[PDB]
Amino acid sequence: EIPELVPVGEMPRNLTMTCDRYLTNKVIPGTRVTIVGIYSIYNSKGVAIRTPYIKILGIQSDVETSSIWNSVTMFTEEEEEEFLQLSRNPKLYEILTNSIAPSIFGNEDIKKAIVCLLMGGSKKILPDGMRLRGDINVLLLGDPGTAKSQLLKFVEKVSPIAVYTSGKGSSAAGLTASVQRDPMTREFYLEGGAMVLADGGVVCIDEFDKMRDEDRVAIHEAMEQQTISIAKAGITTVLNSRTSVLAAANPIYGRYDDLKSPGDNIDFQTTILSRFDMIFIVKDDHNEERDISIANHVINIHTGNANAMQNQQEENGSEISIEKMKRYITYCRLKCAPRLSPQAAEKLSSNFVTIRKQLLINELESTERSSIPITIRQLEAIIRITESLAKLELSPIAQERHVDEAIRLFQASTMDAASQDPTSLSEIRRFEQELKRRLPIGWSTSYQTLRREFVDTHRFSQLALDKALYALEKHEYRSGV
Amino acid sequence: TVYPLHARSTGVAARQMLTDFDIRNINKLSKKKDIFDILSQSLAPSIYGHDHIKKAILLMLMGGVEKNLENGSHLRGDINILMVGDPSTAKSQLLRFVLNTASLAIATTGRGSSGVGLTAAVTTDRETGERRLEAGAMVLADRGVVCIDEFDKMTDVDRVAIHEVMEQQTVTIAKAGIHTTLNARCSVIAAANPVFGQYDVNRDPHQNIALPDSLLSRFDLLFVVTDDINEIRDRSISEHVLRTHRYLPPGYLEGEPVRERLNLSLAVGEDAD
Amino acid sequence: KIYPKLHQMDMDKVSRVYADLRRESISTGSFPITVRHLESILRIAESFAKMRLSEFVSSYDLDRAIKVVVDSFVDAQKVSVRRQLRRSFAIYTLGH
Amino acid sequence: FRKISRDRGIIDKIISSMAPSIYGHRDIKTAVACSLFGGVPKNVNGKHSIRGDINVLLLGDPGTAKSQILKYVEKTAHRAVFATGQGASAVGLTASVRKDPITKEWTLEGGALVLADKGVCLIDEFDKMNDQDRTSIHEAMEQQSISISKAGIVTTLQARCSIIAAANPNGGRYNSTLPLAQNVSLTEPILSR
Amino acid sequence: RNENFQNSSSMSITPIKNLLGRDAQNFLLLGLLNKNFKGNWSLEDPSGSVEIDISQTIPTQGHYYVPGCMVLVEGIYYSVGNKFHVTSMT
Ligand SMILES: Nc1ncnc2c1ncn2[C@@H]1O[C@H](COP(=O)(O)OP(=O)(O)OP(O)(O)=S)[C@@H](O)[C@H]1O
Ligand SMILES: Nc1ncnc2c1ncn2[C@@H]1O[C@H](COP(=O)(O)OP(=O)(O)O)[C@@H](O)[C@H]1O
Ligand SMILES: Nc1ncnc2c1ncn2[C@@H]1O[C@H](COP(=O)(O)OP(=O)(O)O)[C@@H](O)[C@H]1O
Ligand SMILES: [Mg+2]
Ligand SMILES: [Mg+2]
Ligand SMILES: [Mg+2]
Repeated sequence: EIPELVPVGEMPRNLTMTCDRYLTNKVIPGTRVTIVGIYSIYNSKGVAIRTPYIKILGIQSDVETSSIWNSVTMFTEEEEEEFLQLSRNPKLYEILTNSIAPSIFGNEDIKKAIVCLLMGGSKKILPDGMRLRGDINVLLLGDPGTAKSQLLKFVEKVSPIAVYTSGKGSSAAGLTASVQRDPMTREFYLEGGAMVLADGGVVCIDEFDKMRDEDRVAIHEAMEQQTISIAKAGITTVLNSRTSVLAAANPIYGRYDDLKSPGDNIDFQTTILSRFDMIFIVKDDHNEERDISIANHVINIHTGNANAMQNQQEENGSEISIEKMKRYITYCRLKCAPRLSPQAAEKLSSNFVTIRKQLLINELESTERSSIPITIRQLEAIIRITESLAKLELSPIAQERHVDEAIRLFQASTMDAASQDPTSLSEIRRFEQELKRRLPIGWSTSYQTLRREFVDTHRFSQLALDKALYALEKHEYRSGV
Repeated sequence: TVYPLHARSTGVAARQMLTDFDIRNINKLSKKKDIFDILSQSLAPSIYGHDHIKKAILLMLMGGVEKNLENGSHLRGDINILMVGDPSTAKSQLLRFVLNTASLAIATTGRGSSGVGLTAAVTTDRETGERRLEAGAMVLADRGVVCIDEFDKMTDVDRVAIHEVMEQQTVTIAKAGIHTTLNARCSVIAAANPVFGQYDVNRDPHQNIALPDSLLSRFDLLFVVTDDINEIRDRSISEHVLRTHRYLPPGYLEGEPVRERLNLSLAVGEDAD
Repeated sequence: KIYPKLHQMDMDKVSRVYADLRRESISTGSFPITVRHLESILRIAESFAKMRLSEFVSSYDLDRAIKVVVDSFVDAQKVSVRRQLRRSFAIYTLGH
Repeated sequence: FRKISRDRGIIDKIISSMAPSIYGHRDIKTAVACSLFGGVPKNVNGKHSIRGDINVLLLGDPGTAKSQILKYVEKTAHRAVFATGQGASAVGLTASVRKDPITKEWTLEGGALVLADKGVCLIDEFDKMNDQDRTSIHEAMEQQSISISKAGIVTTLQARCSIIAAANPNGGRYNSTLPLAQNVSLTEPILSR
Repeated sequence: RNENFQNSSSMSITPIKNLLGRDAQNFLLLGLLNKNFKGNWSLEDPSGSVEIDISQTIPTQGHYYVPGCMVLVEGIYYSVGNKFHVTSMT
């Protein structure tokens, strides 16, 4: 009964219906429908009371959403033509970027990553028994109260192919698919869990950190295989899991704690991080001027008089009817699948091994192995490039490598904020302090001392002096004036 | 009439056909010593390196002779290999490749299955009306190659159950009212991650994996996969992935969406053959 | 029936408020200040205006809301910094 | 009410009005009264929304009328609920499903926070109650709605309730020199929300 | 264009990034010569920069050579040594 009606304190009553051959199977459960059918009564087998039901003469969708898209273009050639025109115009990429997460005040590269993930990485089926894994799951780490859960909810509202959930709200057993005993069959049947629903959909879930870890281990395997293999209770069913999971974990003590050891920071096991293949950070912005500007934005969206003008400003140019954004996203993920690396090949042949070499650089800065967390990051990154080029789709069209380079840079520094040390930046800060404790008082000045000690620092230069300057640079005519 | 076709991707119901042409083929290579290495290379063509690992999995695939004795003691010819590897070491895909390569291919993960369910469920069935035997994997395991992933995560009761039942290759199933003993001889591959994210040499291997040596000794091969990275080998892996990625699947339009269709196989029954 | 509306508001007053909120969480006795805290201040202003019962929010009633929230924050601090912070916010307190 | 509204000093009278039987506590009275009035709900683009309800965090020494303050609060905001804190749990307060042998299927059990929805939510003894339940409450309050997917029940219930948590300082006495987080035995994220 | 003229083309330059992937292999390079802050002579291109081993290096006698100039060079890189052991410098 009418989820909007919300009868206060009344359990929602349900009535049975019947459909005819040209009415049956039109709509799925969990979808609202405006019905026109005769009120109907029959005896279930309590005096003179009989089962109330409805015999339907017409079916209309209250949700109004079209049925399972069988590629029949209700948008027709016209709407998809302007969709391609938006793909033709590279500026529309930033339009979609800005439009996502209204009132967020920035985080544009984050929104770009979100758009790319929602866009769907292409699953390639090799002639071998293997098959390239298309979808990816993005990890959300950072300080609380930073619209992260808000952004997750917004994204899920944008794309209903999956369902927003929360860790505690989702049953710990069978998160992907729970096993339940049917009332009329004592056998525990397989009930579709969230990632069954999330399969074929980009899914956002809350409170990853708050969730018990043990079953979250069962999630990484399912997303890795893109299926869900169950042999529990003597039932060997395997169900596909084509989903893009958006994490929600405030790493430790709420805040991101970037200036602390990643093991302390990331309560999740680093194997889970690698298997989910994505990494991301929300840090403390500071920037009191930017904080002022954020306050302006938040009040503007908060006060209806101002809210309206930002609403129309976003709508005319950028927010462009979020619903038909979702429609275009469906059409253009249909446009993903045809080809995702025509323009890549030549430039990627260099940049792939390039990023591999920067990963080698990273292990060079992370001598002593910097503990377990940093070792597998190179492997998750090499898989990350392969999946993330498809994630970026070639952009709306044919712009894969030139932006994937920047995105890989963003991820590299993302991990470096946590992979610089096993206290993280605090240890290199201590290193640059125990460096500078001689620089002014001794250690000569003006690179002459660097030309003097260790015989022009040559032995010190390759590793020790590089570690020195990497710590020094942060504390030590184009933008200001 | 019924045509059983349970082979993956609609194959030959896991029943490989045979011709005298094919019979005389291969054999001349079998005389050549390199044939074993060629077969090893053929395995996991999507993966780069791990040649010794590929030889090990090849040896896995071929089935040993179950030596029998005039007593309760019957020697097992099954091949059991345990492997520990870092995440994303392709071993999961490796297990998957063994799966799609094997005929029976009973595979799951440590969290994938319930140990009692896979071994034996002695619950009743309502239609039957009395207590039923329901072996999720065990009865499926016997007479076929089987796999297990992330056995470190596997329920410890299942671990102790598999212990000595994979050594004796038979399960008594004397639990509850039913006491019939059913044989469970099969070849099993184990792929469990280290307790630490990656195997640390400073840590002991049994420090790196908490799985006890109980039946861990009863693995015909033991393997450690470490994702250490070297410029030459890193370039090798990268180039392999580059070849695998830009490669359009066989035929099809270059700008064509993935089909993975039903294949509309008209041939059914002896037509399918 | 009463639904006060923020039709009139003091943008930059709230701006300087959140600015002062910053570089205080650095104190060991100070909890972090976030955006949801600012939204809290806004909803406290709404609650005050509903308490005033006018269908339109009053700027000075919103000012008392600011005062209440900032006083709560100051009380949340360690007493050692609390005095310095109260002197700092005194430029805001008198306006109430 | 209109006539008193145009009368000035109404706000101070209301502050004096809330829990008069608790002498003093002028700031506390102000806070609880304005929570009773509650903020204006805000929604953006239909989907993006801002809660109109106020979550009051209270730290009180034992015997400081906190439960009685809550009792005065209730019966004043009509729709009201009481959370014993320790008595309720993650399932009990937020959203509960009950297996129903008479009907033979799993059935929804009234989540006390759903009872909180549409009205004021009283919370007591919260600083002593279970932490996993606390995280469940965090989740529920973040969206002003409780989403539950278990036992075949995937329902989600709106939870619009102004909540007021009751807490005792570490040892029952707050140390002003001590930082609040050290004076608080609970998590940082909850005080943030 | 000149390498197309030399041979459809003569030996081709190898992206600095593609260099270090193999140690003992010889390659053709084109990049800007400058002093590396390590102290070695570095050849730099948009893809990156490589320190150049000035030893075992024969200049082309027809041209001057000063820092801050482009150059076509042939040699081994020695990824372990990380300095391009250029043989002929043109
Ligand atoms: N940069 C921002 N721009 C706009 N609003 C923001 C920003 N950061 C935080 N907010 C607001 O602060 C609220 C707090 O975020 P929530 O939606 O509660 O979830 P969250 O940010 O993940 O918080 P946690 O970590 O779950 S306690 C958001 O809903 C936004 O309204
Ligand atoms: N040597 C390799 N060659 C090719 N791909 C590899 C190699 N090692 C790992 N991978 C890739 O790593 C990804 C994850 O492998 P997976 O089977 O999940 O790892 P694990 O061995 O830890 O179980 C796959 O896409 C796989 O192709
Ligand atoms: N300012 C006050 N005026 C009147 N009664 C008060 C005041 N402060 C505390 N009390 C009394 O303290 C008693 C204890 O209240 P309660 O909330 O149950 O205590 P606790 O602090 O242990 O939770 C109440 O009966 C209340 O009347
Ligand atoms: Mg959250
Ligand atoms: Mg694996
Ligand atoms: Mg009390």
